[PDB]
Amino acid sequence: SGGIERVFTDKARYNPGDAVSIRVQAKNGTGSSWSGAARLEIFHLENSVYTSSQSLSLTNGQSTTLTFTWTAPSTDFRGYFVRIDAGTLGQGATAIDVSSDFTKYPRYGYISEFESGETALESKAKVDQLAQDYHINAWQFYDWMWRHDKMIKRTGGSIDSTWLDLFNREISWSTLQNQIDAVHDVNGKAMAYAMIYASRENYSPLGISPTWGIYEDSSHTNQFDVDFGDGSTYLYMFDPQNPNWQNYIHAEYIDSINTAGFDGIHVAQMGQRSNVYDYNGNSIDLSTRFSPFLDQAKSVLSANNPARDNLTYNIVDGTVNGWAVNDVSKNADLDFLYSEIWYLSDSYNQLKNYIEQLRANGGNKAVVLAAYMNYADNAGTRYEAESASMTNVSTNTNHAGYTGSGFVDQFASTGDKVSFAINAPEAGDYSLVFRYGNNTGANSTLNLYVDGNFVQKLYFFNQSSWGTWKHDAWYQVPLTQGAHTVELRYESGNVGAVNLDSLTLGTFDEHSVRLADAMMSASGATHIELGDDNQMLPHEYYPNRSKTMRSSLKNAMKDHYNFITAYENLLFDSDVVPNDTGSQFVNLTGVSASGDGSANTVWYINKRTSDYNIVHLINLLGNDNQWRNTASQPSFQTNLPAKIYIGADETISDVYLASPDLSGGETQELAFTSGTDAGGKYVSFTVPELKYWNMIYMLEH
Ligand SMILES: OC[C@H]1O[C@H](OC[C@H]2O[C@H](OC[C@H]3O[C@H](OC[C@H]4O[C@H](OC[C@H]5O[C@H](OC[C@H]6O[C@H](OC[C@H]7O[C@@H](O)[C@H](O)[C@@H](O)[C@@H]7O)[C@H](O)[C@@H](O)[C@@H]6O)[C@H](O)[C@@H](O)[C@@H]5O)[C@H](O)[C@@H](O)[C@@H]4O)[C@H](O)[C@@H](O)[C@@H]3O)[C@H](O)[C@@H](O)[C@@H]2O)[C@H](O)[C@@H](O)[C@@H]1O
Ligand SMILES: OC[C@H]1O[C@H](OC[C@H]2O[C@H](OC[C@H]3O[C@H](OC[C@H]4O[C@H](O)[C@H](O)[C@@H](O)[C@@H]4O)[C@H](O)[C@@H](O)[C@@H]3O)[C@H](O)[C@@H](O)[C@@H]2O)[C@H](O)[C@@H](O)[C@@H]1O
Ligand SMILES: [Ca+2]
Ligand code: NA
Repeated sequence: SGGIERVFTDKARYNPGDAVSIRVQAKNGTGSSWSGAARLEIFHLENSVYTSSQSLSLTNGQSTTLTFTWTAPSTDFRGYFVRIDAGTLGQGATAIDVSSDFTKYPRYGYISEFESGETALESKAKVDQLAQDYHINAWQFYDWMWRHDKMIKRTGGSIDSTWLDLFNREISWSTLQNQIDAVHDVNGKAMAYAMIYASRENYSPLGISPTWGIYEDSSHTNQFDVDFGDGSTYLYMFDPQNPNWQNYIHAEYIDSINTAGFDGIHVAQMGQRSNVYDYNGNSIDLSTRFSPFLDQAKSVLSANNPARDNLTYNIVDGTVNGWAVNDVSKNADLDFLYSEIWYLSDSYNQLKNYIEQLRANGGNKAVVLAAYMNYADNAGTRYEAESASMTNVSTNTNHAGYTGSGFVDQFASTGDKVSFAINAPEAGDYSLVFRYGNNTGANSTLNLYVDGNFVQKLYFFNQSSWGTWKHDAWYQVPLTQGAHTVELRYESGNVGAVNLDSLTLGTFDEHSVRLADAMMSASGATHIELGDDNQMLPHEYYPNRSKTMRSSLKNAMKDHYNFITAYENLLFDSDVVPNDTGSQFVNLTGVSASGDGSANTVWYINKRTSDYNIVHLINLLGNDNQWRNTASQPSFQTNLPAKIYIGADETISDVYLASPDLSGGETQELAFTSGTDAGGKYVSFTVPELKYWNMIYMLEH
């Protein structure tokens, strides 16, 4: 299908009645002149709702961009699938969301970089790329602010043109305003990251009072804090129910909306803290104190500007009945729910049950998860340090836990070097990740050279023994396709020493990422995972680029995001509920099945709306039951016979199967038969292909 290179729209979301411009980028590479038609067809679920055609002739090697126009139908909150057929030139797909309000079907991305060198054109391109490729309709702006308690830096009444954030990055006001403008141009919303309860160090000259603080004891001796490890930089924590702190920080939220032009506030927190006291020594349960803060915040935001009053709150460490889970999801006036998952919902099934709880508690508000894929894994192509070209250092095996046949030791003085000969299979960004040991008692440093040029000085953190390997020393660089040299040098001005195990081209595992996203969306949530210039999120610190997506995963993500936009009505509507009572059952011939996301099975998940019986098949054949870690390619299946049991209450008019894995998400209608036996009333068919994820939607009269 390689002639049709891109299919996309001008915006990420449309109001009913809007003109939608569908673009088709085509290039003739058949080796000789081509003449024919490009045929557009738009579907809402199983139903075709628009078709149109344009003739197309291209000389060998010739490219062009067609435009089809369409008016968004008048029914609000509907997703559409888009097919482009150009015959022998190939085909393509995209999707369209018609929604007056993104908080119904949020597709959340992020921006975390605000360099002054970034032009308005480049800011537009990075927003356009996410909007066009994935229909991202909201961006979380991460670490834009000057201080947590003084977000826009001013000299007198004048906004400073740049400022340094808490890690000393330079934030450009003009770059930030350009990005916000670009987001608004695609009908996106810009959400400002802000803490619920943080000031920075030395807060009293800003008129903030310790008497508004939360404390670790009843004598106001130690205020809860966050220690960034340099002996100066901290956050201090405050009581979200305190009316003075609310006054203070809600005014900063408002300033951010009105001055910077944000469309809402993404309210963050640090997560569970125990045995909390106010300044006067009253014992308080912090977990029930967010909801009153958030209700009040929503009130002043909505009063200030009903169009820029969006609000969510991070439920940190999400799990069924987790800390603050019930109080927030049930009582807080939020537009959608957001939760960062750590280690309390490690299996696919646990995480499914948590999403389900959030959906039920919130009255089927939208749910977005932050769930950093491959977080603990040194995923990617590995080059063993002991197999590299090393100067004035030699190999060893005398501390356990190394990969390969050993590691490089005593990397500790001027003239020492290790040079890796790597290959980039495609042009693009590469995360260069070093697994190392350092027990010198302080940070150690080395200079990084790529193809003979100095790129950065890198820091290698002190660990607690020499048998303690880490892989948090990394740097991302652009590489051309083919051979390169990556070199670490101990030069003048470097300090300490390291053991070096390996270099890895830090890469998100395509397989795990597809399974996790399928699981989440089939359960009823989306996933904040894409941001900046086509980065995927590796870590809670969003500017982290310790892993990169390769092209094969970028395509799978385009398909996935096309799929969750096109079928948003079947995945995320307030209609959509679990179909969990009745002993409902799926039988697959030749493969192990399971209803609870067991290892090495095809998982079925049962959902429904008033019109459809929906069955998701998620293919864990050949893989474990953990969602975050790396995975192998699933055992793909062909012509899989299936039979789905249904309440005798139900009669099924049609069987439809759509998958982001198959023909871009396009629905196929399947022939099926009904019957009855010992197991109850059933329907039966052949699934032609299961790779990662199939959604079966079956129409009921
Ligand atoms: O995402 C929140 C939180 O999630 C996980 O921890 C949850 C657990 O917390 C408690 O147990 C862990 C540990 O927590 C404390 O110390 C943590 C950490 O503190 C210092 O480093 C802080 C971070 O510094 C970098 O991040 C910079 C950003 O800091 C702030 O943002 C934090 C996050 O807010 C989230 O809401 C959001 O989703 C996320 O994107 C943000 O990154 C700030 O607002 C931003 O402006 C900054 O950019 C660094 O990159 C992070 O890794 C650090 O967390 C110290 O230097 C570091 O050494 C500490 O580990 C307690 O002090 C400690 O006692 C406790 O053991 C709680 O007990 C558990 O129940 C709960 O599950 C992550 O593991 C954690 O890292 C993260 O902050
Ligand atoms: O005590 C103050 C000094 O401590 C820090 O430097 C510590 C060492 O760093 C490098 O060596 C790294 C090396 O460390 C261990 O090796 C221990 C011994 O092993 C052999 O006996 C060897 O012959 C000796 O050199 C060494 O003492 C780990 O087991 C090994 O895997 C590591 O690679 C330097 O090369 C050493 O000279 C240091 O002792 C601190 O950074 C220094 O500034 C301080 O002087
Ligand atoms: Ca090794
Ligand atoms: Na897994």
